[PDB]
Amino acid sequence: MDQSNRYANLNLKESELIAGGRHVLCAYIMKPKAGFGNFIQTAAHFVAESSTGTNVEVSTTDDFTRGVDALVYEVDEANSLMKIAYPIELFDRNVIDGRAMIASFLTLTIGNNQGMGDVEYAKMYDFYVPPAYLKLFDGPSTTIKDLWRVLGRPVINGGFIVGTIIKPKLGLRPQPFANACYDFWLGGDFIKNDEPQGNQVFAPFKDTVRAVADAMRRAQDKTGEAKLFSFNITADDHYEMLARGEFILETFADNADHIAFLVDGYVAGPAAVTTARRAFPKQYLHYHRAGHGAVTSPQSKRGYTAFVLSKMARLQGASGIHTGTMGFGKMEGEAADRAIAYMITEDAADGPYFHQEWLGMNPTTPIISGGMNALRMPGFFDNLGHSNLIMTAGGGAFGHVDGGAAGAKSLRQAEQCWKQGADPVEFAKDHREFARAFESFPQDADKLYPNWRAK
Amino acid sequence: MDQSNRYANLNLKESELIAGGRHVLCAYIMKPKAGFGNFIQTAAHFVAESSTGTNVEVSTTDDFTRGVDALVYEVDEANSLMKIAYPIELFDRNVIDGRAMIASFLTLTIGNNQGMGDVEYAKMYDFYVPPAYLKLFDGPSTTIKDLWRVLGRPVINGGFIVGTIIKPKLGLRPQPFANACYDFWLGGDFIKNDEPQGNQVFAPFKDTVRAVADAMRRAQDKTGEAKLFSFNITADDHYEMLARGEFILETFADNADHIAFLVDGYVAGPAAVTTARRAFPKQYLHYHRAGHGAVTSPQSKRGYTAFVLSKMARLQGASGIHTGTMGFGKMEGEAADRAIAYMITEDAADGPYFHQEWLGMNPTTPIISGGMNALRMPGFFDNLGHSNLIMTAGGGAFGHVDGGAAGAKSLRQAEQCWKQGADPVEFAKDHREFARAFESFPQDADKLYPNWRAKL
Amino acid sequence: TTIKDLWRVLGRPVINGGFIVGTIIKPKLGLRPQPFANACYDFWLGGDFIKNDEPQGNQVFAPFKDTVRAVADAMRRAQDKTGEAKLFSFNITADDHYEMLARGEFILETFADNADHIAFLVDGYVAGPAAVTTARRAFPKQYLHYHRAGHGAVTSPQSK
Ligand SMILES: O=C(O)[C@@](O)(COP(=O)(O)O)[C@H](O)[C@H](O)COP(=O)(O)O
Ligand SMILES: O=C(O)[C@@](O)(COP(=O)(O)O)[C@H](O)[C@H](O)COP(=O)(O)O
Ligand SMILES: [Mg+2]
Ligand SMILES: [Mg+2]
Ligand SMILES: [Mg+2]
Repeated sequence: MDQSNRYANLNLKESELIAGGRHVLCAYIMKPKAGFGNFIQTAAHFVAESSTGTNVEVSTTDDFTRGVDALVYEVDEANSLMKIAYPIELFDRNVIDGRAMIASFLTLTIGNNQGMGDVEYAKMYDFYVPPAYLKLFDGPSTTIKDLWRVLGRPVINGGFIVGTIIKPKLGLRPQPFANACYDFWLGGDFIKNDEPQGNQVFAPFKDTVRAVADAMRRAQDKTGEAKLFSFNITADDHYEMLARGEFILETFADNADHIAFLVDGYVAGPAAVTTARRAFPKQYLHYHRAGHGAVTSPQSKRGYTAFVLSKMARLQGASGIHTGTMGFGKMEGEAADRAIAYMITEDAADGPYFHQEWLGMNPTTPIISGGMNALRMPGFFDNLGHSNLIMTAGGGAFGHVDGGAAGAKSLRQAEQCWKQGADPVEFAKDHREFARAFESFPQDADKLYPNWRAK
Repeated sequence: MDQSNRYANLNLKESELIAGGRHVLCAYIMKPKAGFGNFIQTAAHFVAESSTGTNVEVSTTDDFTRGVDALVYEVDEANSLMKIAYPIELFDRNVIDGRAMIASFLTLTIGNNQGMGDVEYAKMYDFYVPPAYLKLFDGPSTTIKDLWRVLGRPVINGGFIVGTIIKPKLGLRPQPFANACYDFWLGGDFIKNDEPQGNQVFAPFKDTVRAVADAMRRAQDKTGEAKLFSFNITADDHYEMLARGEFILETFADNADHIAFLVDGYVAGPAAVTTARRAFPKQYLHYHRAGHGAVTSPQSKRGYTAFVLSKMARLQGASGIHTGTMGFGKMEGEAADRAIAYMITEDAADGPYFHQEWLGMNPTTPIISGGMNALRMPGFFDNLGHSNLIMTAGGGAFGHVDGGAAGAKSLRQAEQCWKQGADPVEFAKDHREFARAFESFPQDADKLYPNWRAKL
Repeated sequence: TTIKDLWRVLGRPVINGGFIVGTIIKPKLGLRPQPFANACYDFWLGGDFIKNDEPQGNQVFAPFKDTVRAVADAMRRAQDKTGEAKLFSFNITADDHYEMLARGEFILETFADNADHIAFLVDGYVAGPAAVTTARRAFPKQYLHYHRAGHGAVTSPQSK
């Protein structure tokens, strides 16, 4: 069925839809499946299944319904491009506080339309949210600013936070776990649970949390510097999340503001993210995106990009989200991913298709992680342009030949090298921990610094 | 780095791993990315990133850690197949009640491994959960049996529940919405919110719920039959979900057990599903899977299949989940998808790779939806083999030339046609609403029943 | 929450968004729900912001829920008439923590899509820090309006 006359209006001007401030805009790369309708016919059906319609005519439709129809307003078949305008009235709102929910945005813009038989594939690359809709989202309540304050750093451009992940990913018992925490903290700032760590039978939650709390006190007493930990509180059950968060804060007591809460936001879902954001607004919300690659990978032509994921996370209220290593680590990523960081940190930024004003909504920290080490950092910072961020290196830290403490210091010195604009190999001559990272990861050293051994 | 010596043990026997009952097994179709390690090397790194390891050696690893390593135990590079055994000790448990969480299963089995640079793609096609881990999941608390009971049907094989979705998807104001509900209920059993319907500014939640409650009373008074409604209570905020559910049940009062709760489980996530399952265990939990196609589509070689999604939903405690039309409707699906239905309904069933014993865990209803109408139903039932299910037809009902009530009856008569083993075109001669579905959807009629006009 | 969040609702710049024109509903007490709401509508035709006078709440002649409903209607009518956003600051002060919650929760549900136009007023000096914190922690996304009635007993330069 051809629904183009109803759901397509290519005469609409994007600048006017934006100026109007009554529409969410979404940009897709879509391709019709062979043996069905043409591009505009397919786009029209796509819009219907994403707003007010279905695959056939229904007598129950009235003019009020047609008034809130989503509309395809711009197409470019040669480039498989499709842009759709969603009246903001379509999106669900909370009965309890009249605020927006990302779940509704997802259901409409990237829901049932991902199962359409007449569509080969469709993926969202960008979206625009107008002020009237934007202001209804929670946004971040805690930012990197609050971590800088605890660390005793300037609250403006407080600089690089040296982080790690406790490795093994799973298998460490409570005290061996806490011992590794202490070791790293002698040289580093920040430690996060690896994403699956919680209440395993061999590492009970409360025992581990208590041991880590003791390690933090010991590390802070030894170094005279503040230390941070990000605990995984992810669960299916809302009340389990509350129980974990509540126990952690009571346990850390006077160090409670040194605690971040990690949530596996992609697999547990927006509901889990919001549980943490609304229950613990004064604790840094650390969004871990495990599983995201199933749709965000450039190998996938479905779902949405990492850029879209990141932008949504800022609205949901993540204090920080993993943005990837931008091609410099072990995970899939491109150097161009730097644009993701800018979109979540700045008050105004450009996406692949839409400019976004954030209207003073708090920033979300780009958390850099995935096969990073001291050697790979100078190149990463050069591409990004700043080090006002958290970087976690698990293997990069505990894989250091001289141990976790030395690993931490190598990360510290690596960023110091980049800020000083010094040559890494020349810099290494006066910085042992950094130099020993070459010996720790010789395969990496050979690639990045061909004749590092001679010098 | 080659981690095959640690994370691969192809000498392990699947029958023994299953017999042991200490391992979750997962089957993937994976392809290494060119310019990295071979198949077994790549599978080894995959296993490391999905259990206990990372991409390099760390001094903190001990022999206890190696003991809980996941292991690739079976490979077939020619068919891109990879099977991994996960010690159940790896999976997270609730502090509050010691029960399992699907979030941990996902984090490990299909989490970070979906972003690996040395892997071109990897997708889970099946998984096995042993008794020790299986018994820790909530499972469904309400089933179709509880809907049959309200309808006055037999609680065993109570039969086909005629359903629809209120269309337009969005745009109907509270009373026009309720009017459509009333009309359909004159001929049908079951109505669900279209998945995005909730508290839109033009259709406030409480006003719509009140109007629908009135429509249910009026329809039940008119027909003398019980009517069902499935309300969307999906939200980001746990407390919004509770507020919606609590208001609905108070409003419907003596009809409160006629209410199902719909949750957009894929986009809102397992956390939202569990909110409804644990807060409202005595209300039918209707899992709507909007967005799933982004990974479950056969066009995708990442994530997991719809089979995997459906099996997870039963563990999570869905009373019913959309399983698709199995190729007979408007959404992507194949006739072979019938196996999904069997996996969520039976106490024992076979997946593409693993046999599963459910140990008396309640079944999850196959909810059939997506471009269905009276004409397409006989063929669908032929492929599945039974009609003990809920089928919702939005366009199929309200797109009927004679309206929603006639639409409902055409669906009713279509299943009766299949049950009697009658010829649809011959059956139509004596059943007007069914016959009028041919005129309502002529393109479908021409394809499905050549020369129907001549015979009608 | 800060004035930035009010500026955002008014469509003003979120930095140095400028002057917010406000008033207090007078008589301090004595207006019944609809006469109260009528005064709100009238002011909102030219102004941005209205606060409860500090003692206004659930007086027997002006029941809380009836007044909140009437004011909510006035806000919609005023916003439709002027095409500009309007703000209200409601007194939710009480001895009982749970009364404060009940008032705040009812206001936000009633105002619905205008819920972010709502500020909560707390008579912080007489009800105390405990009352201020109840509102701050229970409703962090709503502008917290600290009314200092009674402060003059110590803050006055006449007092040493
Ligand atoms: O489990 C892991 O692999 C990590 O702890 C990194 O460990 P290593 O530092 O030892 O490699 C992080 O979770 C990934 O970076 C997640 O990827 P992303 O940030 O792209 O979401
Ligand atoms: O919005 C829709 O399209 C539907 O209400 C069907 O309406 P129609 O009857 O008018 O087609 C269902 O949500 C889809 O079937 C979901 O797909 P699935 O069941 O595959 O998850
Ligand atoms: Mg990790
Ligand atoms: Mg639907
Ligand atoms: Mg006053």
